[PDB]
Amino acid sequence: ATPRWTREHASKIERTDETVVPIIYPPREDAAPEINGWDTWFLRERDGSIATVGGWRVIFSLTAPADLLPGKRHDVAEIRYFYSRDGETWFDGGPVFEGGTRGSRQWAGSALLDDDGRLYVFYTASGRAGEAEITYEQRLAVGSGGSVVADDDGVRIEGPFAHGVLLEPDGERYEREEQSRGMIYTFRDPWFFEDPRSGKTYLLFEANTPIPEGAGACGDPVWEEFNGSVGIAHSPTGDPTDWELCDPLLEGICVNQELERPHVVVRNGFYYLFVSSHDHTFAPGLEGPDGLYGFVADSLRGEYRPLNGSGLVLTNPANAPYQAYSWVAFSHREELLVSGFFNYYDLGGLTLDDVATLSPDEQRAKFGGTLAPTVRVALSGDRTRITGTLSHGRIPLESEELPDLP
Repeated sequence: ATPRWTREHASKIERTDETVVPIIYPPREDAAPEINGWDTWFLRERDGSIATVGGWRVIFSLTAPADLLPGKRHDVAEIRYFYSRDGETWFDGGPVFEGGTRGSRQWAGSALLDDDGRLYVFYTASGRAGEAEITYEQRLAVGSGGSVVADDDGVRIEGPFAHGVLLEPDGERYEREEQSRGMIYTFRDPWFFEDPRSGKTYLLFEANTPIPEGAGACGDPVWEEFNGSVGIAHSPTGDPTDWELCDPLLEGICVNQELERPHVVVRNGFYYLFVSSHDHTFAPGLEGPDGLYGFVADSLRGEYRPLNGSGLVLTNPANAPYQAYSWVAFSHREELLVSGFFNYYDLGGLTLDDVATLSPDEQRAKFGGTLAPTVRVALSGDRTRITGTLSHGRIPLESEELPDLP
């Protein structure tokens, strides 16, 4: 009886003054002008707080050379880390892994600085190392055994790193590549999460749930091709490398194909599940924008219901609809901060597939590759409201006070 983001929900999706973010303009300086970054995550303690090592925060980004065309950056994505003392001025720390990485390339994940001091960097292994032609096989892997050292000049993430695959789709609860109809399947974005109530250890991820041929599970056969779901795995011992698959938390069958980068924020006893999603991954008959969608329940594996009635928590304005993507939510004392990245801007009227026609520089000029202005929202139940923004890529601690709001 897995909870469902239903079509009756998605039909109500609509931009409102409470869900549209302000226009993002390019920032004054870049931490590294020679690199593009997207899909970023924080180094967190086991409980979920932003980890601090000798006064420094650490974040991780997917990166590709700025020389490269945007459309293809996902084929050569490498994980880099950045560190900061305040939360605004980030220093480039270079690649986190010196090879031995699983997959042809790496996609987004999460990072855990355990109590023992061991560093675990969960990521997605896209493809297999040293393939002939690029494949789209996705597996949940981890780079265990890292050591983070911090003097007063910066932060070093050193080896030796040990990499292995943690999870692959079983084919019964989570669809395999062979089973994928319609668009390419998904099995990626591992996010570590310790439940602050039970204490149990979980790992969330984005998956698809298999629907048999002719199953009749939907009112139209084509709709069954859109089978995105948020899967979860459990660790009985708590070891961040020993996992067993569970039944999925939420399914968007006949609504959306990709529920990208899922994560949970627990706030005063309520579990808010957030997922980013594209507009082109919606099933036919539904119109939803690129945005952060959210659901709330009273337990981690409970009956999720969509925020704001439709599910839309946060979205870009109509006249700049691709400016940000891949949002992550995190608590700061009585606000919820949401950090995305600066994606596609200054399109005028063009669609994303239209941009592929343009000359190399006209494409590179329309891609940010930096952090978006951190958005401040206020949760009030199953209803949200955008309350403001902060500086570009501001990740503050709960120890820090944020500017006042109108």
